[PDB]
Amino acid sequence: MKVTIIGASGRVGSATALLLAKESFMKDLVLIGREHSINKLKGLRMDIYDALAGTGSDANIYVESDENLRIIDESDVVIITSGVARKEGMSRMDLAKTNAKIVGNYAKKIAEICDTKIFVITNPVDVMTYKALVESGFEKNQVFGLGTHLDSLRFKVAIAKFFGVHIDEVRTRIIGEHGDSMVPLLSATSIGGIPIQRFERFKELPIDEIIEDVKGYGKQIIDLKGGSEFGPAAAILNVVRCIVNNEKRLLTLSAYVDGEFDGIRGVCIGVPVKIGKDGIEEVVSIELNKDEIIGFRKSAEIIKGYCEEVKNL
Amino acid sequence: MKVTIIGASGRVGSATALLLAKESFMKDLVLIGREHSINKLKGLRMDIYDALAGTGSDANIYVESDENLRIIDESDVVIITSGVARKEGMSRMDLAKTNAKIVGNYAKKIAEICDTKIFVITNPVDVMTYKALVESGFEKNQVFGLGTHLDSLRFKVAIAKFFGVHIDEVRTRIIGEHGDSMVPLLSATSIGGIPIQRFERFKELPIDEIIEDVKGYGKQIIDLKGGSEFGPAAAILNVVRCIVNNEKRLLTLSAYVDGEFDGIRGVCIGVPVKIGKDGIEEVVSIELNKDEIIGFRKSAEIIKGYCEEVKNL
Amino acid sequence: MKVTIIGASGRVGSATALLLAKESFMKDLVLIGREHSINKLKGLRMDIYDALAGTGSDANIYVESDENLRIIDESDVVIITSGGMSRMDLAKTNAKIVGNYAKKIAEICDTKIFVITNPVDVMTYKALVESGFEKNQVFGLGTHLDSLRFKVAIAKFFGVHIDEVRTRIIGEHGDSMVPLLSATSIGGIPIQRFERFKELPIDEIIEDVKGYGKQIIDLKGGSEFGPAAAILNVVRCIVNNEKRLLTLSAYVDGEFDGIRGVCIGVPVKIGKDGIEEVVSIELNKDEIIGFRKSAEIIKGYC
Amino acid sequence: MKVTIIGASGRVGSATALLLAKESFMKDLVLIGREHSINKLKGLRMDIYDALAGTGSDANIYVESDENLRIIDESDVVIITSGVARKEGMSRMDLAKTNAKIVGNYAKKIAEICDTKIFVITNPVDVMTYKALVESGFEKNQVFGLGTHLDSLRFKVAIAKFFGVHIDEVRTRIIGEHGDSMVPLLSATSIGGIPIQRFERFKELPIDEIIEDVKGYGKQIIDLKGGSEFGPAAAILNVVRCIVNNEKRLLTLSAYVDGEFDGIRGVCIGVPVKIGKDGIEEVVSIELNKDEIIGFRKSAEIIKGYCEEVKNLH
Ligand SMILES: NC(=O)C1=CN([C@@H]2O[C@H](COP(=O)(O)OP(=O)(O)OC[C@H]3O[C@@H](n4cnc5c(N)ncnc54)[C@H](OP(=O)(O)O)[C@@H]3O)[C@@H](O)[C@H]2O)C=CC1
Ligand SMILES: NC(=O)C1=CN([C@@H]2O[C@H](COP(=O)(O)OP(=O)(O)OC[C@H]3O[C@@H](n4cnc5c(N)ncnc54)[C@H](OP(=O)(O)O)[C@@H]3O)[C@@H](O)[C@H]2O)C=CC1
Ligand SMILES: NC(=O)C1=CN([C@@H]2O[C@H](COP(=O)(O)OP(=O)(O)OC[C@H]3O[C@@H](n4cnc5c(N)ncnc54)[C@H](OP(=O)(O)O)[C@@H]3O)[C@@H](O)[C@H]2O)C=CC1
Ligand SMILES: NC(=O)C1=CN([C@@H]2O[C@H](COP(=O)(O)OP(=O)(O)OC[C@H]3O[C@@H](n4cnc5c(N)ncnc54)[C@H](OP(=O)(O)O)[C@@H]3O)[C@@H](O)[C@H]2O)C=CC1
Ligand SMILES: [K+]
Ligand SMILES: [K+]
Ligand SMILES: [K+]
Ligand SMILES: [K+]
Repeated sequence: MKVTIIGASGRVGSATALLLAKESFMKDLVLIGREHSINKLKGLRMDIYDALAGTGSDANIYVESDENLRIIDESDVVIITSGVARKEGMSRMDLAKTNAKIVGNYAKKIAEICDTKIFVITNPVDVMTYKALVESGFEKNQVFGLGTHLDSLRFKVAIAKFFGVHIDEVRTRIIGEHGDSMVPLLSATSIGGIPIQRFERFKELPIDEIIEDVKGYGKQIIDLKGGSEFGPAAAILNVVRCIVNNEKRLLTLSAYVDGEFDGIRGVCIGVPVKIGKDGIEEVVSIELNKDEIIGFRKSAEIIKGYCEEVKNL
Repeated sequence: MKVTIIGASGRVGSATALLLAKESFMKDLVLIGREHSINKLKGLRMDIYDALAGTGSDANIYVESDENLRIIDESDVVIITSGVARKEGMSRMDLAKTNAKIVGNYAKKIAEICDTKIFVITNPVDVMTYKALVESGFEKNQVFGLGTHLDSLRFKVAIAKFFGVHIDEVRTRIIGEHGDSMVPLLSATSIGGIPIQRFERFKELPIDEIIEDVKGYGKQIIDLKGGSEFGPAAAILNVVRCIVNNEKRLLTLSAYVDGEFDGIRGVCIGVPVKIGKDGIEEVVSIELNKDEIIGFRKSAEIIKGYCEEVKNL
Repeated sequence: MKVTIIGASGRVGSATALLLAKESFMKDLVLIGREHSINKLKGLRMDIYDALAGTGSDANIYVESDENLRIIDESDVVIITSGGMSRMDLAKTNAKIVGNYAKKIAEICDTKIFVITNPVDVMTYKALVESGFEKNQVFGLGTHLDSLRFKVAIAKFFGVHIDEVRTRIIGEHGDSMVPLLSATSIGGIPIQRFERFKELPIDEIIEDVKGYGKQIIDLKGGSEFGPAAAILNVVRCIVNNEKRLLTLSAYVDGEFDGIRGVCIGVPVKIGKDGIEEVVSIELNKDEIIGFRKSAEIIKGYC
Repeated sequence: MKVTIIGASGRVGSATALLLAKESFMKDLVLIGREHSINKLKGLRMDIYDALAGTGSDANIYVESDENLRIIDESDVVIITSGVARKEGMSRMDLAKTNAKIVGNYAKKIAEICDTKIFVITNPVDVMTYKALVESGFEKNQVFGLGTHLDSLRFKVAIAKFFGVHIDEVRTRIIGEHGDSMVPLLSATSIGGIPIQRFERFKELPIDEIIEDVKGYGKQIIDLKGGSEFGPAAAILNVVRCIVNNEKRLLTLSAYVDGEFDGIRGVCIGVPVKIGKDGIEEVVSIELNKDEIIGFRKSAEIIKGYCEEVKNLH
C-alpha cells in the first residue's frame, strides 16, 4: 500500500507515520509537508526506520515538499492532518475558514495528480471533509474524515472499564458532529453482542458523567499532554487497515450524507458507514431512538451552518 | 504458559496443538495420549516444530503416555479431547455414559497431580464438563467446556455473510445445549454494536433456515470432510488466549450454573460467562426474551437428565 | 491477494489452505481438485470458515473442479500439491500430472506456479517447461523445509531460539542435498565463531535431516503443518514484496560454477515477482563439489 | 507482565509506554515521574488508552510520583529513562557524573521496594548501567542497558539497504561503547545466514561511510527532529519481549563483563548476550578479528575511565 500523509511534521501526523510504516501492508509511505519542515520530516524518516529494525518490518519512506506532489501519484490514500491549531481568540468559524483554505488547497492539488481517497483528519473535521469533497471533485466514496470515530472509541473504553470487560468487548457508537452537538447512541451500544440495556449495571451506569467526560476529553488531553497523538494515529490506522484488506466494517466516520437518514442531507457529518477497499461504500441506515434522531438532526444543522461559509473560500 | 492436550493424537487435538504452539505465549506444550499413540504424537511433535521454524516461533513440546501424568504438573490448562467417537446405533445416552467414564478418569488423575483448569472438549460436552467438575473436585471456576462456542461462531459467520459485513463485525450468541435444544439469542445479536433488530435486512433474514443449518453443520462437516479439526482448534485457542492474557471477555461456554438464570441450577450447560485469568470468573446473568428463556430451561432439563445418569459412573 | 491450491483436498493442501486463509492479506482462496473430491473440499471450506471466525479473520474461499479452471484467473500464485515404486517411476508419473496442470494454468492466466509435488526439483522443471512462463514465475519448495529442519537442529543444540538461527541446505530435495555449514549463522554470527562448532554433531544432525521426512511418514503418516508453514512463508514474502534470501527450487542459468540447465534448490532472492534473482554465493570446496554432483543427478532425472 | 517506565514524561519514555501497553503480554504498566510531570503522565495515559481501543488491546496503566514508588513492587522490569539532557558546555564526564546521581538514586530506591530487573536507557548508557548495578545491589543478570543495540540496528538497516534485502534479513552487530569507541563486528555480519564476506558486494561495501553515518546518526536526529523517540522505544520493546516470552536470543546489549573476552573485565559495556526470562543470562564469547578485539579493548578502557569516577557519587 502507498499512503501519503500531508502534515507528517505534526504530532498526529508523525505518530501516524510510525504506526503505519511498521505494518506489513504498508510498503511505500510518503511524508509530505511545507518546505521549512523537510529537514524535520527527514529526521522523522530516520527515526521511523530505526523502529522498523526493532519491529522487523521494512518500507520505502519518502520525504518531499508541498510543491512536488507527483510523489502522491498512485497513492491509495492521502491522510491530511495539516491545519492551524485553535489559539486563544479564534472562534469556531475563524478556524473553520482558515483550515478550510488550507485543506481545500491540499485537496485540489491532490485531485490534480492522481485519483485517490482523501482521509481528512484536520478540524473542524466535518467541515474540512466537506471542503475536501468540494475542492477535490472526487466521489463521495473517496472522501471521508475521522469525524466522531475517536470519540466513539473513547466512549467505548469508559463503558468497558465501568462494566469490567475488555475494551474490545464493548462496541458503542457516537454519531453526529465531532463536537458538543455529538449524539451518543445508547441504542447501538452492546457488550459481547448483548445490548447494554440487557445488563443490570446499565441502570447504575453514570451515562451523564461519562458523556460529559467524553465531550471534554480532547481539551483535557490538550491541557495535560499538549495534544493527543497516539490515539488519533491508532484510529487512523484502524480505518486504513479496514481499507487495505477490504474489511467491510461498520465504522462511524465523517461522510457526505444524501438523505440516508431522516432529514440528514447535503452535509459531511459523522455517520455509520461501511468501509472497505473503495472507501465509504455505504452510509448504513439505522433505527434511532427519538432523542437520538432529534439530536442528530440538530447537530447536522449546525454542521451545515458551518459548511455554508467555507464552500467557496 | 503450559497447556496439556490429552488426546493430541486426535484430529481436533492435533490441530489445537499446532495452533497453540505457534503462539508466543505458549512455552511448554504437553501432548498426552495412550501408549499406542505415542509414536503418532512424537511424529506430530516433529511436524509442529517444522511449522514453528516457518512462523519464527519456538516452544518446548513434550510427549508422554496417559500413565505418566506427572508431566502435567504446574499446567496452566489441561484440554481434554479424548473420547469415543459416536457410531451407528450409539444413542446420545450411550455416548454420554461411555465418554463420561473416560473424561471422569482423566479428570480424577488430573486432580491427583496438580490443581489446574480443565477445558473439556469431549462430547456430550455439557455433560462431560459436569463429570469432569465432579471427579476433579476443583472449584466451579476451574472446570469448563467448549459448549456452544463453536455453534455461536458458526451462527456469527452466517449472520455476517448474509449482512455483507466482516465476520468479526457480527457478535451473536447461542446458549443452551451443544445439541438440538440450543437456543440462539437473537436478543444478543448485534452487527457493529448495532442490534440486528435495528436494520432493515433483519426482516428478510432467513432466521429459521440459518438456525437449521447451524444445528446440522456438525453432521455436514462429518459427512463431507470426515470431521472438524481447524475451527474447533481455533475456538479452543480463543479461550486459551483469553485465559493467558486475562482478557476479561464475555464468551459463551459450557459452565456450571447455580441460579444465575431463572430455573437453571445444578447443571453444566452453555451459558454466557466472563472468562479471565481464573477461568470462568462469573456466569453473567442477562435479560433473555421469553422464548429464549423457556428454551434455555427446557434445554437445561435435558442436560440434567443426562447428567444424573453419569454423575456416579 | 488471490491464491489457488490445486490439491487442497490432500494433507498439505488442506493445512496450507487453513494457514493461508487465516492471514489478513488472503482475500480470495480458490480450492481446486479432481471432481471426486469436490465434496471433501466443500467440507474443508466450512471448517476453514469456522476457524476464520475464531481468529477474527475473513476471506472468500471458492471450490471448483479441475475441469473448470477459469477460477484460477488473476491468481497471484497457484500452489500445485496434486501428486514398490522407484524414484524414476514416481518422477515419471507425477511429471504428467504436474505438467498437465502447469499447461492448463498457462492457458488461463499468466501467474506464478509454486510447485510442491515431489520430486520437487524435477516437477519444478516440468512445470516451467509445460508452463511456458519465465524462469522467475515458476519455482518449487525445494529444500526450504529441509533447511528449516536443519535450523531447528542447530538452534536446539546451541540453546537458542529457532528464529535466532539461519542455516541453509542447497541442492537436491533428497540424498544429494548439500548442507551449507559455510552459510550457517546464529545471530548473524557464523557458527564457526563459537566454541560449540567443534562439538556440533554435524554428521548425526545431517543424518536426522536426511531421514526426517520418511520418519514423519512412518510416525504420523505425513507432514502437513511444517510444509504448510513453509509455503505460507514463501507466499508471505511474495505478497509484501519482502526481498528475502530464501533457499528454493529454481532454474539456474549459470549462476554457479558448473551447474546450469536445471531446476534445483539454490539461494534465491524472493520478492513480488516470484524468484527475482538467483543469488551467487561462495561455497567451500566440498559444498560446491557436492552441489555439482546433486545438479547432475537432478538433471539425470530431468 | 508489569513494567515501570521511570521518565515516561520524556520523549522516549512516552513512545515506549505506548509501544509496550499496546502488546498482549502487557497487563499492568506503571508510569513514574517527578511530581510536576504527574499531570502530563495522566494525559499520556489517556492517549494510550485511546490507542488501546483502536488496536483492540487493553491494559491497566498507573501514574504516580517519583516519591510514591511502592507501586513499582512486583514489576517484571523497570526501564529507567530519566536523566539530564546534554547541553552546551556539558562534557562527556559532566553528563556522566550528573546522570549517575539520578540513575543511582533511582536504582537504590528500586532495590528498596522490590527485586526486579533494571533496564537502563539513560546516557552515558554503559556508565549509567554500571552505576545502576552498583547502587541497586542486584545480580549482574538483573541490570542491563540498551547499549549499542540501536547502533547495531542502524548498521543493520544500512547493510541491508545496500545489499538490496529486507531489514530483518540482515543481522549485523556493533559491540563496545555507545559512542566514539564502538566497534562494528563485520565478523558477525550475516545476510540470510550467509556471512557478508561471501557476497560480491562486500568488496563494494562503503564500510567507512556507513560506519561514519552510524556514528553520527544520533546527533543528526537530535539536530533534525530534536531527538529520537520511536526507534529507541522499539528496541526497548524488543528486549522486553525477549524477557517476557523467554526468547533465548543473542542480542547486543550493555552488560557487566567479567572476562568473557580477553582482558575485558570490571565494566558494563556493549557485549553480545543471551537474553531470556532471567534477564541477561550469559555473556557470549565469540571470535573477533584482531582489529575488532583491539578496538573492543580500547573501548572498554574508555568505559572503565568513565565508570571509575562515578562509581561512588551519591
Ligand atoms: N478526532 C479528530 O478528528 C482529531 C483532529 N485532529 C486535528 O488534526 C490537525 C493536526 O493535529 P496535530 O497533528 O496534533 O497538530 P500540529 O499543530 O502538531 O501539526 C499540524 C501540522 O499542520 C501543518 N500546518 C500548520 N499550519 C499550516 C499552514 N498554515 N499551512 C499549511 N500547513 C500547516 C504543519 O505541518 P507543515 O509545517 O509540514 O505544513 C503542522 O505540523 C489539528 O487541526 C487537529 O485539530 C487531530 C486529532 C484528532
Ligand atoms: N464443539 C465441540 O464441543 C466439539 C466437540 N468435539 C468432541 O471432542 C472429541 C474429540 O474429537 P476429535 O478430536 O475429532 O476425535 P478423534 O476420535 O479424532 O480423537 C479423540 C482422541 O481420543 C482418544 N481416545 C479415543 N477413544 C479413547 C478411549 N476409549 N479411551 C481414551 N482415549 C480415547 C484417541 O487418542 P489416543 O488414541 O491417543 O487416546 C483419539 O485420537 C469427540 O468426542 C468430539 O465429539 C470435537 C469437535 C467440536
Ligand atoms: N518438501 C516438499 O517440497 C514437500 C513435498 N510434498 C509433496 O507434495 C505432494 C502432496 O503431498 P500431500 O498433500 O502430503 O499428499 P496426499 O497424497 O495426502 O494428497 C495429494 C493430493 O494430490 C491429489 N492427487 C492425487 N492423485 C492425483 C492425480 N492422479 N491427479 C491429480 N491430482 C491427484 C489429491 O487431491 P485431488 O484428489 O484434489 O486431486 C491428493 O489429495 C506429495 O507428492 C509430497 O511428496 C509435500 C510436503 C513437503
Ligand atoms: N540508544 C540509547 O541507549 C539511547 C539513550 N537515550 C538516553 O536516555 C535518556 C532519555 O532521553 P529522552 O527520552 O529523549 O529524554 P527527555 O529529557 O525527553 O526525558 C527524560 C526525562 O527525565 C526526567 N528528568 C529530567 N531531569 C531529571 C532530573 N534532574 N532528575 C530526575 N528526573 C529527571 C524528566 O521526566 P520527569 O520530569 O517526569 O522526571 C524527563 O522527561 C537521555 O538521557 C538519552 O540520552 C535515549 C535514546 C537512545
Ligand atoms: K512495512
Ligand atoms: K511459542
Ligand atoms: K483473510
Ligand atoms: K495490553
